Amino acid sequence: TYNGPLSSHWFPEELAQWEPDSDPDAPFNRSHVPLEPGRVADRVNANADTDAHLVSLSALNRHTSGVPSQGAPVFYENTFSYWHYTDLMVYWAGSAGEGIIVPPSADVIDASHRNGVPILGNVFFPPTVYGGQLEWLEQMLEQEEDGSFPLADKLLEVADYYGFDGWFINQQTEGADEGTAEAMQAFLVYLQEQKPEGMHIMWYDSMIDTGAIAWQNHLTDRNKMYLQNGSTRVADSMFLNFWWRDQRQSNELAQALGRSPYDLYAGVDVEARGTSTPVQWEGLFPEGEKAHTSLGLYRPDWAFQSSETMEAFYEKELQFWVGSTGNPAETDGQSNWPGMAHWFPAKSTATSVPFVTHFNTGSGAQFSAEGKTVSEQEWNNRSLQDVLPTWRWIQHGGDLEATFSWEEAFEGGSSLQWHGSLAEGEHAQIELYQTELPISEGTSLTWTFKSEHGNDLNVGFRLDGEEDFRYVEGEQRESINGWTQWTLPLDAFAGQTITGLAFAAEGNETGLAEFYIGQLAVGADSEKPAAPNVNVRQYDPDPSGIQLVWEKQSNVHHYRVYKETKHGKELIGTSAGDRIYLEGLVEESKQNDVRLHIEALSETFVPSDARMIDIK
Repeated sequence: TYNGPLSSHWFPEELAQWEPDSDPDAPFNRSHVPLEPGRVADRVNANADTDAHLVSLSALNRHTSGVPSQGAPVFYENTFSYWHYTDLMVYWAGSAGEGIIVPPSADVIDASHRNGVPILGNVFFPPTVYGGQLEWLEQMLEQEEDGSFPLADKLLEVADYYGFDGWFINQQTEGADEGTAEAMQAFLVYLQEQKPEGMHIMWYDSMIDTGAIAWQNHLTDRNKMYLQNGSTRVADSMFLNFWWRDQRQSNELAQALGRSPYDLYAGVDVEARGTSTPVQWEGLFPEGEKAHTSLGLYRPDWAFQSSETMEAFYEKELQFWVGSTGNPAETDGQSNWPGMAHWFPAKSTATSVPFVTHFNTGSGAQFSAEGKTVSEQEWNNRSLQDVLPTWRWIQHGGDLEATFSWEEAFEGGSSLQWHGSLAEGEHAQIELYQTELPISEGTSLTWTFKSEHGNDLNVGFRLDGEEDFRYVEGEQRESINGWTQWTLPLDAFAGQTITGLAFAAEGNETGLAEFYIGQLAVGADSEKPAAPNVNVRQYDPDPSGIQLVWEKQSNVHHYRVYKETKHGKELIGTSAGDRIYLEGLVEESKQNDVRLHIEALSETFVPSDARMIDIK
């Protein structure tokens, strides 16, 4: 029975009255990681091109209700890692039983934003069979004498306060009349007029001009007024329903309306079968012509729901997003499932120095700091997911496999494992990231790893204007709790820009190699953050609990909360916000004294002195 703060969900009547200041959970649901602009694209796949976009409609949380605001002590959680092939994320949620207006949770907003992916909340008018009520639709479409739409106003207020990038509007309730159809168009137009620049409103191909639910599976005369009405912009995009074999007609109508065909996202329903979903790909990506429209994936979270282990889940996501060759540079156009990498370049937000990754997948079986366990408990906190490799996977040489590991970690719960056979004297390379990182005096490459058979691990970097990677030995070594950290100063390359990062190794007499790679960074020396200014506050809904609230600090990636025990300290929470809820400490403080230590970790993972807090 969890009594901590939960991610929000509303019915219209609740939303109408919503105010951040009177919702004790609202501060916990705000994302503090802004949408990263300026992603850069790769070019490894000769079939992929730059016209079409990709939206994912993903149940990043399996349920709408009961989602803790900032993570939970559960390893098996949906730690989606293919942000690099998405242009837009729709948070899939909403139900007649729980609530029909659902913002994305803060943890997944942060992950999406770290990767430069805009993420939308959901407005779901359900089919009558699943409890849908026309009443809810009519409520949302109420218009003042203004004639503003107060519920639209609230949608914009929610997006602004929580920090996400718009809304996906899905009208599946039957019985709507033409008046209701017109009111919906007005509501959408009002959003266009009032929303901030950059905000995206996506409409589902369902309710037509008459109000009837009649999915078109294309942009047609019956639904085009929900996208563009003459000179009036109605929506930023349309998600097309699944029953199509060709999208040429949508492309043509889009052009006729003066809209990009790539604002239409042709739906594919992958929920049940994932990569075994039959799709007539040529109807979307014609031979020798531009893609007809963009692509919309409905429920690629199939990889998570149809699996029971983190390993099987990650393997399925690779099969889905990269395809059965397991190499995004080399895809099979004859396959029933060529993979998303066959059509879409991978994008990267490794475009600012310092670029830092610890290959944190956003959950773990245990939590480590500097290679030592600080919590034995399962955890997920997708605000801690790092920017993960652009390429899953590209190697040259040797007989090695690359996978994430949840058995070895330097910071967090995971590392990159690179392992298999490597003959004496042979070399192997693994290319991981597309980047755009300017090198200055004082910039260095650092990387931290374990090597079970004793092979050193060299770093690779590619420079703008060169096609080949430069593989180079580490210069300055430090051993940290069994891990080796190399530093390679890059001053000789000042004025240059790194466009790729990689690793390389040479085989030794054992003929085997087994690396765990726990950290990689391009960046300079930076001061420790100040100890956070922390206050203990009540969390009204739970007398037995507390919240810690600190002042915002610049350049702090996240906060760690440690508790003193007889056993030594224990990590009891992480936060990438301005606070964290902690259960049980009120109770515990009656039996014994509770001392907490809160650290701020900088963007280069330099910890502050801890703030020590007493609870008596």
